[PDB]
Amino acid sequence: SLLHTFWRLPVAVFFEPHEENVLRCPERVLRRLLEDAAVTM
Amino acid sequence: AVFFEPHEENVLRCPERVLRRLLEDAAVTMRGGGWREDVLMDRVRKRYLRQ
Amino acid sequence: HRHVVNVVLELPTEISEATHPVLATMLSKYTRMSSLFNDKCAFKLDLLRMVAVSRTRR
Amino acid sequence: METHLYSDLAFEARFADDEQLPLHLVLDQEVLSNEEAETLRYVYYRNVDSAGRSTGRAPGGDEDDAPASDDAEDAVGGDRAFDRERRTWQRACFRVLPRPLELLDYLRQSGLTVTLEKEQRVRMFYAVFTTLGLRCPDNRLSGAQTLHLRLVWPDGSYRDWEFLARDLLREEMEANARTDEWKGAGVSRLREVWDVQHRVRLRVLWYVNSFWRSRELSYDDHEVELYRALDAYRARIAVEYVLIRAVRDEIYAVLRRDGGALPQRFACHVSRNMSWRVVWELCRHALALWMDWADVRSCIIKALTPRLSRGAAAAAQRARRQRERSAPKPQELLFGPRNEPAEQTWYADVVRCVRAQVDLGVEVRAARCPRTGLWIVRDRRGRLRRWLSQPEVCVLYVTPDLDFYWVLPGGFAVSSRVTLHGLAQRALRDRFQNFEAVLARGMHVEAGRQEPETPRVSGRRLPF
Amino acid sequence: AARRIPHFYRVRREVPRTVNEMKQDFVVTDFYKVGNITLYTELHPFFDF
Amino acid sequence: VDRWIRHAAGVERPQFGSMSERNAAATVHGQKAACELI
Amino acid sequence: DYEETLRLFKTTVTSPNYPELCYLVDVLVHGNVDAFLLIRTFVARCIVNMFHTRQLLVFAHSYALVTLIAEHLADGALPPQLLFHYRNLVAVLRLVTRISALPGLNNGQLAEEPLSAYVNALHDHRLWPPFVTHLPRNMEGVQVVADRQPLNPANIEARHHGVSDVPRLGAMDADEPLFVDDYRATDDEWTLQKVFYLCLMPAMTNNRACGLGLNLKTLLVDLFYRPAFLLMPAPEDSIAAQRQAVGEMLTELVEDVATDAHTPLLQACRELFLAVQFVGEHVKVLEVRAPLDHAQRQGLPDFISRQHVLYNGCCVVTAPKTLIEYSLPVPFHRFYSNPTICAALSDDIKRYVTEFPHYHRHDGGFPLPTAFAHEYHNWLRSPFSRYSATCPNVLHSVMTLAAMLYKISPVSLVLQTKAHI
Amino acid sequence: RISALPGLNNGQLAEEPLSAYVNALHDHRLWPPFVTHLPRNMEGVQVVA
Repeated sequence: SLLHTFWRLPVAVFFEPHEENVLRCPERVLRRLLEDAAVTM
Repeated sequence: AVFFEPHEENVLRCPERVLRRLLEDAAVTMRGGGWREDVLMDRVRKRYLRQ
Repeated sequence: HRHVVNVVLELPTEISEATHPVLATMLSKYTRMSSLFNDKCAFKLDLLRMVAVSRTRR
Repeated sequence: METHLYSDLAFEARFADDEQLPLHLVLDQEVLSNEEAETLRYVYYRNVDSAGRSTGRAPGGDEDDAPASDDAEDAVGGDRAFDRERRTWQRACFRVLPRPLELLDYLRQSGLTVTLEKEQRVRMFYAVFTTLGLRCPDNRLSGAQTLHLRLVWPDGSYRDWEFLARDLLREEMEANARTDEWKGAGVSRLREVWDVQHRVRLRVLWYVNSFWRSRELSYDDHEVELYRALDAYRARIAVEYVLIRAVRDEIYAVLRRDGGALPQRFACHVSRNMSWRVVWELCRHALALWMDWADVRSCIIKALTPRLSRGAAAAAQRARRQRERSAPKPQELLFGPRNEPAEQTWYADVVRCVRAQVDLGVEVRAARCPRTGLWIVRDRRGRLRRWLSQPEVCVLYVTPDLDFYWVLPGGFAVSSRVTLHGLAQRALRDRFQNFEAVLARGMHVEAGRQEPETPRVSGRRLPF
Repeated sequence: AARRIPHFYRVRREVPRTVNEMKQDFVVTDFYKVGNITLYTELHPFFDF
Repeated sequence: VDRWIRHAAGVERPQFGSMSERNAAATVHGQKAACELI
Repeated sequence: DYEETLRLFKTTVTSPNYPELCYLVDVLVHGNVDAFLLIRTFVARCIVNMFHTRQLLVFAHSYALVTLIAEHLADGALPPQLLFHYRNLVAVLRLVTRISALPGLNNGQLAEEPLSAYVNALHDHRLWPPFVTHLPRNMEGVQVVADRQPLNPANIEARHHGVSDVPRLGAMDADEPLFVDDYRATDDEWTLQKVFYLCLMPAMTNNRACGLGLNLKTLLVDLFYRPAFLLMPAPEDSIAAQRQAVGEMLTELVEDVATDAHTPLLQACRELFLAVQFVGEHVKVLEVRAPLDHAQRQGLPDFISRQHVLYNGCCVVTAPKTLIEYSLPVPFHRFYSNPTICAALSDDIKRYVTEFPHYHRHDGGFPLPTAFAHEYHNWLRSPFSRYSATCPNVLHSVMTLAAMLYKISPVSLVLQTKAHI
Repeated sequence: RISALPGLNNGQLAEEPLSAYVNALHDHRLWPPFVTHLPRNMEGVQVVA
């Protein structure tokens, strides 16, 4: 499940509209989406 | 904060291979039915059966 | 007749086709529609509206 | 009135070669909008028989089999089949009256004498007049014959309405100076007719002084001919959807081929502590939702449309010939002329599982960014659209070629091709071949320049 | 839709506030100020651009 | 709370001294000042 | 002077002790006249006994139960002050439809529409009220879309009472067939219904009202399925004998609203059972599609108008306490979308509100479903809800809800300036 | 109704609503001095006996 990266160390960003950030959905929203995908069908 | 950078070699491994088994079992139950041709065809054929 | 009463309509045995003539007329109108016998509620509302419309003073 | 009488006499003129009988038609706001009616350039229509091939191509067989060949150099069959498909359609007469009106009132304002069986008050928002000639091969006529309509705006768009001739001649054949006698006799009845898909109805007229009334054709509607005409219409519709079937089985093949460890081909920052079991589960739930919402207006159909053009095949051969060459020699670079793929227009399928709203046709300009840049997907305005950050989306990317990307959120992608070899060729053209521009009023003579304003015969102004 | 009304509310996300509703939380004396955002969509008295 | 205050004031994010407030587009009234005492 | 009737209306709509059978009887009767003449004495007792035990008025929430009472209970079946209240309410409706149009300047038609149909949208037949009973007589431009395609073919509507047609009962929840009662609604009662569901209700409820949908087909198979209604002459040893006979639901449902000294419980239950044969259908939300009139069609001629209305339903004012097992909540308009009623009715909308507590408002800001959120396609934009939030409970608030519906056509400009307005 | 500001309150800043900041009568930090049922959300308040 866990990815296999290339760099050993992660870095920081500056929140531009140019750098392609990853999603900000910490612990509650992803549980909300999995409950959503469970109850959609 | 904490973010990795988009290299080429970084991949995403299999999700403990049982979910990919679920994708295959979704394919084999997708294969029977769901063409979307037949709904249009029996719609137009019931239209020409009603006229 | 007996089928549409027993498995479709699910009526009690204290009432039969002799004591209720409207149901006896409605057996021949039910049996000509063999389809939708999985549906049981719409037939119950049909019997309910027939026994309601019969018991008027006009 | 203006096109009906003229094209009636014109089909009387040209009746000897191709026995086309006129169908005098009018359309309304149900067919198209007012803006679409104000700038409608010209109309194309096609006669296609009960066997379902054409009226332009060969009677027995064609050089349009050998299903797809999956090539880039020919890429359908070359442009000879494009010339064939141009020769199928015909350019019928055309006239727009963009003003609200009552039709029988308007024929009363002209010289036409109207009498129906019962007064039907028809009131629509504008009027566009069109005549169609369906071609009876012999004197006899087959009921399971079907027609096609094409409405062309100057941007290059098209809309296809198709219907059988059975509903056009159902009630009519069962009951059944020249410009001065035509007004005096006039119309007999008005009849609305839906298409084969019941998405649009339209009204037809019937004049008694037409030369159709004295031809004495014969009409028959055999059920096995109707059975095969829907089967030919089945494959005509199915050319769009079994291509979507061909995309989905390709994904299930390559994922079983790879084994579930798919790589990255798109630039996204990621986060390791974020769970990925939730991400894989939203792949399966959303992938079927794309098939539930499949349509002709999709990215993979827009990927093919530049390839089925006139100068597409020779330019595609010029692309590989520029690549597959030697390195420039030292004698070349000092005295030869200066020798020339920065960004490409990709089309995208954006699906979203949080709200089940899926966007089908999306312009994307994508390019290689520097420093081992995999791929980055900008908009037309450099917006760097940033949907693939979110967990709620999955996106599919196609190229102008048949290369294909299915991208997970976090920019992890599946690189495969598009197989169309199961699709035959003659149904691949007639659905979405890129048709060429034909010169009309206000068009430049030489191929492309600063084009002037549109004609726009509209009702906001006077005609003049 | 008559069955999918509660299907709309299974998802726990909010809907973003539209532009015309954002024209109503301004008092009659500061709607012309620069602190307003939606003035660039107020272009004609007869339409809602 | 910071990203909502700045969208309620209109000011920009934090990007010896500097020319912070760049000059206006046009002026018919000269220069300006108004301070505050709560 | 209409202050006492409007005060009774305010204290009977916002009050949380509305009797639950009121919502049942309107979807039971559908405003059919011969249906209502069967229930005339029952409605008379339901007015007078409930009014004497509780000072609020009955049947104010539905339009069809108001004009039917004010017309066919004029035989002195009620005390005179109650019929004075109903007559004054319908006189308020006629007073506010006197004001909406311009009677000083209306004579003759213009491109098949009346001259009043351009000056104000409240007389125009393209506008449809959110709880429609019959079908309007004027449907020349407007199209009604049920599932995918508009039903401009006129052959997907038919219904018969007395012949007991079971295929409309079996596919009642199927949406492509729908069944009208074949009585076209003429323009005056159409205008009055539009006023009563667009002006007099939301000014007097401050959008506390809501719309629900009663799952009537499932509700009848366990309510009137006792043999005490089946075996009837065309007991009364104790009260508990009748309670055991009619079942527990009608005993707490019709406990005081129809039980008198002269009429028992079971006889009144048979009196309500007398008119089940006008059954109707399930609730189905209808999206109409109407291009504007030829005055307003000058700019943006291809602009269609989305406008969601509801068929065979009930405009309710509080949460019913015991009908929660057979009710489906339908927030569809910006009016009648109150999350208090939907949260007390459903469980998932209550979960949505207890997750986002700020969505408990009333001024239209409650999120509608995305089948209904066409805010730039409706006829009633967000300032109507914003005004109906903070409006006072005065007749002039209903008057300004009428007068905020003057159209912005060029000829409406000409008309409303030629009265120096 | 007069405690909150109904013309302006929507959205949120934390997961508490925007009306929970403008007044003290709309946030769960302030407890009424006679409690019979314990409230729903106690993400900030810790109880002590």
